[PDB]
Amino acid sequence: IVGGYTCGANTVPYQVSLNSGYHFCGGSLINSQWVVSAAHCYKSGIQVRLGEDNINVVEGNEQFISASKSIVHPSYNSNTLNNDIMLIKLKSAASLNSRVASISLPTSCASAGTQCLISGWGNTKSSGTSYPDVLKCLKAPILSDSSCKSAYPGQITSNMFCAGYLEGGKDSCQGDSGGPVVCSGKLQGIVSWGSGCAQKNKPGVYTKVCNYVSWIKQTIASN
Ligand SMILES: N=C(N)c1ccc(/N=N\Nc2ccc(C(=N)N)cc2)cc1
Ligand SMILES: [Ca+2]
Repeated sequence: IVGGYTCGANTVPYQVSLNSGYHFCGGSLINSQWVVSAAHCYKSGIQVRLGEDNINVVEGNEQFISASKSIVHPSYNSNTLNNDIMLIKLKSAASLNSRVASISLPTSCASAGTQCLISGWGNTKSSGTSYPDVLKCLKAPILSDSSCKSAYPGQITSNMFCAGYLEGGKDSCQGDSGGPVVCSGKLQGIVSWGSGCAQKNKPGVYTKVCNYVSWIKQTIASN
């Protein structure tokens, strides 16, 4: 997260870190045994780390649970990032508590202007690189689809939405991928892609979770 702030320990209790020996993506706990992340976060050997604040220090609220199954969206296209969503089932149910909590799926879609919380352990610099140890947060509005498609001509699909600030300075970034965009208590977005980070007129692009609620629910129910 570039231009964000320190969330505060466990203030984003659905935020998970995907760990393959190191944090490589965020995700969101959607129930005790399921995380949603970006399909582009797919890899083998995922350990889901819940209750994390400082990802480099065991602070006492963590649960580390191995993925038992990853399910990349059937239509995920890695070239375009269309359908950049993946479900990860945990080998065992997370113990739910104030610091490890699921985030509600939308029952529809959010609108341009809705303020969302985007969070992650991604890069905090727009030029160069600095990785935070503690979870960073960003309040950002959903941008109109038109501004989104204007910022990224030919690349924005109906499964993507932009959020953030056309002026630059405030954005998600590498390392935030797969993590949540939560608007009005619902996971509306997954950190998906962008051009650089926090650059003028290059807002974050997020997987439009509301398009996937049927698939998420059906997939979870069947798995
Ligand atoms: N500007 C954003 N909102 C945003 C920008 C980039 C982003 N990147 N995610 N992942 C990502 C993963 C790997 C590389 C790499 N091969 N070096 C670069 C980026 C995730 C979000
Ligand atoms: Ca920790």
